[PDB]
Amino acid sequence: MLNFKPYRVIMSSLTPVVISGIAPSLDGILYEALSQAIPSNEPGVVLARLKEILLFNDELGVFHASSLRFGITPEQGIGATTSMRCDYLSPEKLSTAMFSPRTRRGLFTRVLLTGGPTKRRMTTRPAYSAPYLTFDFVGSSEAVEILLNHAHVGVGYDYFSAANGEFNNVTILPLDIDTSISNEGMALRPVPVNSGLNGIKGVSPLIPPYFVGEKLNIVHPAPVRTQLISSLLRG
Amino acid sequence: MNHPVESVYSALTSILLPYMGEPVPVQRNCSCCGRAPSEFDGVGFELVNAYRERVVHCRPCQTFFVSAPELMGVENPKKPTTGQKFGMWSGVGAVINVEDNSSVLLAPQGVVNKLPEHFFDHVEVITATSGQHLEYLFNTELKFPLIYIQNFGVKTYELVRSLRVSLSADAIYTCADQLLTRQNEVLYMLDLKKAKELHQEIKNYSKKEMDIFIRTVTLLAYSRITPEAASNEFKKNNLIPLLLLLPTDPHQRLSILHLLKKV
Amino acid sequence: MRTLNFNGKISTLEPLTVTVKNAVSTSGHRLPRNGGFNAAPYFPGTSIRGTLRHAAHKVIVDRVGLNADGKSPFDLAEHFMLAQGVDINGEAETFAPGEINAGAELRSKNPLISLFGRWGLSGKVGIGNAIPDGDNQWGMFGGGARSIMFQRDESLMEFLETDQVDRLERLLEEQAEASVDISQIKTEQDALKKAMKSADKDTKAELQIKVRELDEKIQARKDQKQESRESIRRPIDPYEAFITGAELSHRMSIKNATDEEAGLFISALIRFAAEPRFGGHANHNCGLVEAHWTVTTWKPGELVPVTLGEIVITPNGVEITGDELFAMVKAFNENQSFDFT
Amino acid sequence: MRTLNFNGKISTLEPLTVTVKNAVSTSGHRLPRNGGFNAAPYFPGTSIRGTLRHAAHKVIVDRVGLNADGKSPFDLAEHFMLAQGVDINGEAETFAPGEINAGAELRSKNPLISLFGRWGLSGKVGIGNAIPDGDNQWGMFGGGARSIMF
Amino acid sequence: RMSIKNATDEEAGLFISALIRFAAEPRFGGHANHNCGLVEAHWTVTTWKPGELVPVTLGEIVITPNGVEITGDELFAMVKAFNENQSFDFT
DNA sequence: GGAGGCCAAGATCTCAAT
Ligand SMILES: [Zn+2]
Repeated sequence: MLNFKPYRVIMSSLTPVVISGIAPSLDGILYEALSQAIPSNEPGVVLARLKEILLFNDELGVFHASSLRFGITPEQGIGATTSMRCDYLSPEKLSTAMFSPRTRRGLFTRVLLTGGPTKRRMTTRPAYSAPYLTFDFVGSSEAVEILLNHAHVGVGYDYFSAANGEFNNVTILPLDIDTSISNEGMALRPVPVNSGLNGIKGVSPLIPPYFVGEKLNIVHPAPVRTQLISSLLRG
Repeated sequence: MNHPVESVYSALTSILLPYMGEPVPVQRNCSCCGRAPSEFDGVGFELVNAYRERVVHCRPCQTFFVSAPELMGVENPKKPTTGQKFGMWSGVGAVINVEDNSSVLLAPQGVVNKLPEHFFDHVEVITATSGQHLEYLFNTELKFPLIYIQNFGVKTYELVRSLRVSLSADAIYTCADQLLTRQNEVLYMLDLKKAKELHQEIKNYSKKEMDIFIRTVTLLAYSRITPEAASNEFKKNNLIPLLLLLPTDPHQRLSILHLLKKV
Repeated sequence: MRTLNFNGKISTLEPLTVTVKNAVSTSGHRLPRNGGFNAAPYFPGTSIRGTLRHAAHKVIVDRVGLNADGKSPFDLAEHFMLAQGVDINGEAETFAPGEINAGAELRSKNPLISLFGRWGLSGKVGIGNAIPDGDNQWGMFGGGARSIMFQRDESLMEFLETDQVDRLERLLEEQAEASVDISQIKTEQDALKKAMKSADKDTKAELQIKVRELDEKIQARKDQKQESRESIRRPIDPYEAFITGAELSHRMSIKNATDEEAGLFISALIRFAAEPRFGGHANHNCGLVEAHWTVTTWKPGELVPVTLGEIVITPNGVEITGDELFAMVKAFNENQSFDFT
Repeated sequence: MRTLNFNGKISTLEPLTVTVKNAVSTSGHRLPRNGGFNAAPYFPGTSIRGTLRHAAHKVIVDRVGLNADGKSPFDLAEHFMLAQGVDINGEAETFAPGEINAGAELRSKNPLISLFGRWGLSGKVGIGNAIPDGDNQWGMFGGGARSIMF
Repeated sequence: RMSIKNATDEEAGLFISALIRFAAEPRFGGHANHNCGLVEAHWTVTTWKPGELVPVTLGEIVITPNGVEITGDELFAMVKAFNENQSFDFT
């Protein structure tokens, strides 16, 4: 509840972005930032505060916060990369100063690393590398600036652990038309299927956190969309 | 019941039902598939893997761990009495027709040689390596819904959790022994219809032009050439109509290119 | 219950390097990049997170101590729970997926699992990448070339006996012969590679077949060698690393940090300073860093940062500024309820 | 079991040069640079590490003893392992990953291979590069020209 | 900068003896035909016990053309520990 | 005498390069 104007936020991508099937939405990032600012994890409290900085569309039940859209320059375009996470079992970890291994004949039973419950996990995920990341929203520019600059939030999946989707140089520039939910009849964010918007069909919650709550039949845009950075700055 | 593993069992791996043995009443989930006991009717198999873990398996999930050397050959001569298992078949695929309840094994030449005569009466076997799966999917008139297992692999538990039914040529889910999370579902989806459309429209261009297009899209997808250079190349060789057929996702582009270069 | 944001810099006293599978091509070794070869590299936050998790694990091991017999009181299962976060015996609590604030008791008893999570319990510690500030702060370090210790220093030959000198001569001759033969095989393989692109679709198979067979001929040729399977004299490939004195921006956070969990984190950073190195190639003393973090929090009820203090890690010592940080460290040190088993 | 940090300076009495394969070009001989073509040079830590490793090897050779003929008990393989860190016979005690306290006995009995290590055994000694303090502390030396003596 | 990670007395003594023997011919690099490579170096040895806030200086090693100077009883103790340990098998 | 533990075996092949 405030004077909310439509803004476009452009951030410089520093790390490849991992997309969990559905493109990350800006309201998700702001929800995480507010869950860190408000020392509370209750969805009710965070949503109650999030509505003070993001416009909430009662009719659709979704925040005026667009999904991720990669901004490509002529110098660099959308690329394909993998997010590599591994177990590094150093000689310190495999030492008797840390744990007491089971002993047979006095020898220490070695950790079976090729497989089993104790295997080196070579977990790899697809990631996308583009020069810029762009979101559209309607809300307080000051609060969103502060949250994006100071909170521990990234764009994508598991920024807390892997630091995927690290960004900096958050630029917010005002828009003329609200392009946060719809644009020429195509949904720009997960919206209810009955909204009449076109897009890829899927099952997901409508408000953050998107891993919690009943999953309704939604319509969302393509997970990987690219726009030229020159055309994004036009506003 | 209404689980992808049941369809695989019925179509393909019910052949070794006689060798499974009788179930035991169990009180915990199937660690292999994770589904609730309410779809087991209370019966399951108690198994100990080489890691010495007590795992409960339903009938469909147990067929991946059953050794029937007289039916499935033997994979390692050093262990004469242990037959080839669906749970240890690296490099072997299968296209499963759910409605017709029939399956088609895609095994390489070595595995086919290891297979006894009695096997071929129960399961239709196609001689095709891992790289030749795409040829079989492309050329064959597929019947949907289907389950396409790309690689049975050794990690059964992750294969079983990753099984998904392909409802149309738009989204064929390639199922492997890698766990199918939502973050990596782009790698395990094949847009066969769009690949076939691109292959149909790739015939209007020269072989040199086709190779230029493939190399430019592959380099651009790996951030090896600047978009300006790629666009100049595409304009020069008149490949813009082809570029509009590719998905924006670089990983989908790479999957489609990998399909085109194989067919 | 508050969020502690660590904003600061990391200065490299020595080159800083890391090997990642997808960034290391066959053409050479490269740092992770968010794009092509012209993009600026970064030091992964996963490596920093792993180093700091190991430091916290060492803090816990030191705190708990050793049993009367001198053996560590952690078995393999607890060791992997604390170190990697996996549960190898299936004895871990499986919280219901619906709730978010789960494991409150476990988070209260085990600060390390609360900071750095386990499978099924999200961790409160977020550790970001180390993004460089400049534009030419990375270079191809390492390199060098392994030599033969007896062809460089002639005084070493006086130590060898006649049979050993003969063995050395045989070794050198075999190395030269194998080098020439393998060079010929590689030349033929490259000739195949150049015409591979011009080859027809049908020919795409057997050319790869001959390349494969050439590869096992190289392997068999190296197997034929008797004195040594590997050529002693060889160029060492350089590794890419951040230059000495590179300034890298680092961001770290603890979400809903109790005084005990934040105290464990500060203690881990204190213990990390004894050997403050990230990455690998430690044989060239790579990875050694000095960092200063400005610990800050959020003002309650409004979106205004509040500075609580500052942590400075230098080769000359660790400087913790701010009464709040000392309160956190003391709270961790005084707690008598933790059970990491 | 302590960590020792040797922080100090190397003062140069005669010009200090080194030929690194990836640093020299067709244009001319250049020192390895601290990142980039226009940055300050450095002396590689690899050269210092190799020199000190061979010095330690000779310490060990002298300490073990030399017979009346001036020959060391070590065969060729021991010399290569202690100085180059390379094994030629293939008898090096390879430690399969997962071994608890992998190098314990080897490190306790062989301080040289504990300090400097080999493939599969992390060495405890890390010897870093040498960085100049000021600017223009490098230059082109050597030069000259060979001439007919007659 | 040089460091030894988790150095016992014997291994530190071997390293210090390597530095002492290095001082006889303190030559780095190549082009020795022009006597290139002579150096003189001084290192300040410090140790840092994990869990503490400051390191403690053990001594200093000074390599000069006029000799080798080693200060601090700890470095002498390291050298004596190496030179008096007879359980080393280098084969 | 399971019971711990190790070791060898199992299909065919992966193009991106300032
Ligand atoms: Zn099951």
